[PDB]
Amino acid sequence: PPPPPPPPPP
Amino acid sequence: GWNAYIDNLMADGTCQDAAIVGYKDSPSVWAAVPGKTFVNITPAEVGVLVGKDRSSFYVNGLTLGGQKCSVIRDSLLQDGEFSMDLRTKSTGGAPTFNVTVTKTDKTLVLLMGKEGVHGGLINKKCYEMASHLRRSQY
Amino acid sequence: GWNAYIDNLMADGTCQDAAIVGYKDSPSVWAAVPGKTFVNITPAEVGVLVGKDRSSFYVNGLTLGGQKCSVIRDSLLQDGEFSMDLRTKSTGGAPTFNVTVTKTDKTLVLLMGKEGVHGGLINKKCYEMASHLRRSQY
Repeated sequence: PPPPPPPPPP
Repeated sequence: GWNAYIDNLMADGTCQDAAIVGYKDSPSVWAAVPGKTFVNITPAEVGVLVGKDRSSFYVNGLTLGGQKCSVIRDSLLQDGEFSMDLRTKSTGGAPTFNVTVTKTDKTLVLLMGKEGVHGGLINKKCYEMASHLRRSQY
Repeated sequence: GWNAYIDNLMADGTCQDAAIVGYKDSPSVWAAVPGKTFVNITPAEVGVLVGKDRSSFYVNGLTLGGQKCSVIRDSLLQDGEFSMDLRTKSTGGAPTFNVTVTKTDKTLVLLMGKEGVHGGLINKKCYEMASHLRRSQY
């Protein structure tokens, strides 16, 4: 159960 | 990034497609299995999913990535059970699969199981991922 | 929106500064922490970081927004690695902080840890942010 990823670019 | 979630969902080999879609602002596919169906979901299809018409798609199902689906149980906007269960419309062809769409604060987690895979198993997998997402502010 | 990457990077409290710098064509800060150091990085400094000539690093370090740093390891331009570990230089018994700079296709990601945070932790956060970007063709 990984941590939430960055949002998509721009 | 989001690629790890798709790999995670598909890891047990029981599913054939998966996707995480942002529905707030401008619906976009954040990560989906390549060369499949969910990768082609459109903003219009997403609009239907989070829409106000919760019974119209009961006689006439809906489409995800072009694929026509039959809503067998709708609880997407319901407090707690934020999920929806569907089947792949075998209007033609032959194989029908179970799909589950779960909703979080910013995303829609979609899962499609392989032929024969018990629906509830797809629901469990899809529902637990979203539960992890919402507790993580997503 | 690039400021969301800044928020995301700053969330756990391990970092005191962060920035996403565009180095291609005309270099500029796409997003940084207001009131801090990285926000003041100059195009000259960005040019130093991406030039093929690494002579000065081993001469007496380099500056980031005026802040002088010592180069612990430079693999920034090296494929498959694309990272550079630094350390701020201080006067007096003022603390020194770990700084990591990773590069992508169009971006430079900068992170300054707080006093006491290990460089290895700073390197992972940065590298993970850089891998996500390069996957999105950034």
